[PDB]
Amino acid sequence: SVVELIEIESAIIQVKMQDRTHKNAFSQELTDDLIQAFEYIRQNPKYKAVILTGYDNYFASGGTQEGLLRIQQGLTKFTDDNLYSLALDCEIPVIAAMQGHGIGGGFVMGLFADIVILSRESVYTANFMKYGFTPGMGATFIVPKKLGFSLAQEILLNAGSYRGADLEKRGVPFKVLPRAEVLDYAVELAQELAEKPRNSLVTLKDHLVAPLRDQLPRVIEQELMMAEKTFHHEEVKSRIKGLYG
Amino acid sequence: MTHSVVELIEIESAIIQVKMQDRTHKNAFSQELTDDLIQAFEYIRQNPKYKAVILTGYDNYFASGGTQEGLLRIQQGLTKFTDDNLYSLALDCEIPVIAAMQGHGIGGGFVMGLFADIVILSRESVYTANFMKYGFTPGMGATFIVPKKLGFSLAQEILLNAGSYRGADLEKRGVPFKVLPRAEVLDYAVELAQELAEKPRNSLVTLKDHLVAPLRDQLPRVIEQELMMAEKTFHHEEVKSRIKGLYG
Amino acid sequence: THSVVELIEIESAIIQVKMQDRTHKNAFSQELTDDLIQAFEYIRQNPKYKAVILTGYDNYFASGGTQEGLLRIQQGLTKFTDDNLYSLALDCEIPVIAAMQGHGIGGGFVMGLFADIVILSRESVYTANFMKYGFTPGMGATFIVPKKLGFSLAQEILLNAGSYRGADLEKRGVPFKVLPRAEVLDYAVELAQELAEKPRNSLVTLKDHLVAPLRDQLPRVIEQELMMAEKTFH
Ligand code: NA
Repeated sequence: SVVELIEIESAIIQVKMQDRTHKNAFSQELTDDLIQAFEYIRQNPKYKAVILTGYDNYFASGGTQEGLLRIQQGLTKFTDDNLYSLALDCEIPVIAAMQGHGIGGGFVMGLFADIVILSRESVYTANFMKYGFTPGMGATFIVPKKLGFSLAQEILLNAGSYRGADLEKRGVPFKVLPRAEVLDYAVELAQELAEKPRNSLVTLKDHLVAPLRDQLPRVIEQELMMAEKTFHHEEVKSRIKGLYG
Repeated sequence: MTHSVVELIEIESAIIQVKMQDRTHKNAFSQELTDDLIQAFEYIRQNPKYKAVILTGYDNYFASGGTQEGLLRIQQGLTKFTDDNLYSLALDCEIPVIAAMQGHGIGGGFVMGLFADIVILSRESVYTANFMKYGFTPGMGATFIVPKKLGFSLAQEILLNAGSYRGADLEKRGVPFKVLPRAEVLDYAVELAQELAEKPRNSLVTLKDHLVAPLRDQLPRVIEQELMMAEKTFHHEEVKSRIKGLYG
Repeated sequence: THSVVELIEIESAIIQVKMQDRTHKNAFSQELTDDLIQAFEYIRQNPKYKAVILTGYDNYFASGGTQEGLLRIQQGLTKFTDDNLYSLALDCEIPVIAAMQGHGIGGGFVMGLFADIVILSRESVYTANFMKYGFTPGMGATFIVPKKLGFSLAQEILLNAGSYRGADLEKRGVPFKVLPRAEVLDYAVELAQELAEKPRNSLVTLKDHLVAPLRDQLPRVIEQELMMAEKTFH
């Protein structure tokens, strides 16, 4: 296992991503272990709040270079095995404690969490367009939904990198803390969430995210239409070989 | 007004101030406050000379939300959130309403103020959509107006976790509302009312109709969905225990 | 044609549109109206560019309707009609960066709100000031202001038509980058460079998706704005 599962207190579960070899890029291993961790959480009605973090300086790094090339060649899609919507499909609140870097799909996956916390010193980017890819994995839905239309245009079109400190200065609604405090803060917030009845938490998450769960599939189809027009050029293959990490 | 817990003052010829002054209940929705507030907005409706309304509290309180008895009657299913439509007073008013939140804004109190066209917070005061502390899902259109005014994301946190925030905390979090020291909040709302009053009433009524038409339109359905939520969560014994145990 | 707009090619893939009607302080004269439309047409006919920087001169980004034009409306004489300048950045096929190095007033502020990336100057003044003149807002203000600045700050901006410095907006948490004036255009140039690193067809395809709901919904909002304007001459 490359994802460890740590109960905190009575009803909090910490899904810690730790594929150290790949810096939390979506290796086959990290993919399957995440699916399994969330299926385990789905099957176990004790938990009231999930905390999803990485290890050391990485939250989640996005597609592996091979994984991206497989996408370029059309062997796979960004939406496979639904990694992208794990936190949205989870029935209890999920806090994405992004204590390290969040890159590409790694950032987008965390953005479907109900609560996202950033580290001041780490890097965040929705970097699809750096390779020529129009954004995938619901990025064109969840980036404006969480960060607002205007910041999303810049983030998505330019694919630039931002320190959590830069995003805090642009007015993001996410709590931004020094790396060393992100998990501690997440844990406190998780304990406050765990004070509520599980039924009230699920009933309210259902209702708050109903528009998302309703609209997302149509936004995915739209990204799939964009992807049909942009993903499959030779230039995209060159950008992936030439500019990956 | 009738109960004398709302004070109406004409600040200038076109500016009307609705001061909530239920000292006994700290501007919690007592029967008296409920009655006086409706009578006050109905007076505003019947006198179409004003251009701006300033909604404010007294001292350190803006509005405290349901009384403890009031919350207990809701969980026994004797009454509802909507019921008198207090939540939607500022949205129904045809002229712009400034919620001058000089003091604390709790529960249905906070929410009612967020339905104003302009909201101003006090730095030293406390704001909370605290329904969930008691085990209740939010009512009073909280799940519509809080995302609408503060954005989706900060709404998830405010609503799910029911925390308390000083106006400075919200300010630090990036809200769009002006945040000022308590002692400046009413002065600033008056200066703002005076600027609004530089316009023809008819432009102001016409513009607000256009701007809030999606809210007047969408709100009824969200109220429905929140009632449905209330049916699954409001009526357990543990809500009664949290109300009796965690405050009025 | 009128020389009140200057086009500079920054690199092959970057075009700078510089508003330069010094007599009118970049207010919407006939010359600046024509020239801007002719500049957006030239850009449309030349698919070599990947990014557009729209900017002003000195302390002026764009000043909106002219004193004269507004006065003529206030007393119908006439035509409350729609010139469609406000959407040049929206209809432009490639990303537009509004580098508002100077003041952005009324329809000049709004025109730049329809750009994909907006940059403000701390020192400059910004206002959707339609209602100062007794008018409900036009040119899509009531759509693009909430969309770019959030429902709440838009209610304030459009109802009261107040003036805000860059600095005030930044303290209220706007998502636009805010810089001292002397740094606004250089920062636009760098961002335009980063954008030009992308294949053009990726820029266009994404932009089309991102702004579809704005191109789709805008005409109805314009109809509503013309309605409101009609109801005001009671
Ligand atoms: Na899940």
